[PDB]
Amino acid sequence: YPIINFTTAGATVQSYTNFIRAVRGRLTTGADVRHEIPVLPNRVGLPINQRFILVELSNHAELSVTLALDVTNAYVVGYRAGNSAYFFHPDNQEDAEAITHLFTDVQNRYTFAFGGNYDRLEQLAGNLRENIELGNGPLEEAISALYYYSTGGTQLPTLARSFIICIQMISEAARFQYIEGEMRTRIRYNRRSAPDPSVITLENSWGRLSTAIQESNQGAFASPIQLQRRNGSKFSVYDVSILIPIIALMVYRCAPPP
Repeated sequence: YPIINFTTAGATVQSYTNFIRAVRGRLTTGADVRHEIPVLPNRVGLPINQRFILVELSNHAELSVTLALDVTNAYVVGYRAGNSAYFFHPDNQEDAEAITHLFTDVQNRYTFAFGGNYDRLEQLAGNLRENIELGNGPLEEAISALYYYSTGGTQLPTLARSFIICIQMISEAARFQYIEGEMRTRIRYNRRSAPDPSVITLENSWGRLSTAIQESNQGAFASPIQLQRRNGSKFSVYDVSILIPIIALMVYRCAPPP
């Protein structure tokens, strides 16, 4: 599978931007774009040899871990660190079979008894996304935590928090230019901070926004979607137009209308 590399060592806004652009390029094919927004490959009929992409992360501590992402939804399905690989609990038989095609050369394969969804990860981490700092520092530390898990150097709560960090800085950033922007700001000023309401609400609404845009009538939503500003105030989205500068990738829901 295609591999994209990124290192927190000496990371800059430009290196991070190039990385995210590369991830998006491997996630989508360019065959599906609606209202100027690219759509991820339809899972139905997708050959297994095109199902995943690998993101190899390295840090200043000279440690590396490789995340495996599902191209149909940008979900992080597992990772490899040295001679060991860990996968989140598959949601169905199709997915369980699919992951057997990842990291086939690793000596030790493990499948977590829990899923990789935020609700579960936050529960294990003992903290909600709104209380977990993001930035280059948190990412560098998350890479180390993931790397030392197999040897008992990392506790479950810390492992869960580390996944939460990686998922947002890689997958959510790939999904939303807005979130990518927020991560760029953190890198530019070397600051770590938890995601504000605008970030959390976008992450939580990705599925709904994808469906709303795809089922829209010429771009107009049948029912408005509520999002939050940075200060937590609510505002409604009635059209795809206002989201073009915000969302970079959508999960496939249905075929586009004629």
